[PDB]
Amino acid sequence: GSMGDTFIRHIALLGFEKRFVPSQHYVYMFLVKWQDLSEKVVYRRFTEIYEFHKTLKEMFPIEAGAINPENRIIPHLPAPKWFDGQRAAENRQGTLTEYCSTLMSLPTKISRCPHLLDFFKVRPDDLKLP
Repeated sequence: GSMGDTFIRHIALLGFEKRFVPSQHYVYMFLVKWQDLSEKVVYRRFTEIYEFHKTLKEMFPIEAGAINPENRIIPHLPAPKWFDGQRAAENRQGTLTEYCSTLMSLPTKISRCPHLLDFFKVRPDDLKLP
């Protein structure tokens, strides 16, 4: 075999972004730092981060059961539309803010390794847009 997927150094978030398609929703401009591929840029959305996380919990119920109570610091909470106002703002601005720090922390380094890599190397908005 040979290397052809590799691994991650870390994540650094840049800020905002404007994705008016394929539906109306602003998104966040994220910087992924690879230890081989070097600097790489990717665009990320709310429902996508939720779908990721949800998929982790679906495929891995342990990562959402054995890692849920003991590690009761995983970013949960609904989407920013239940309290449409400053508490909708501070939902996404806290949930993402925590998921970046937490996706980095998770002890699921065996479960989440290919997931994170597939969070970034797949990015259907960076180079696999609608």
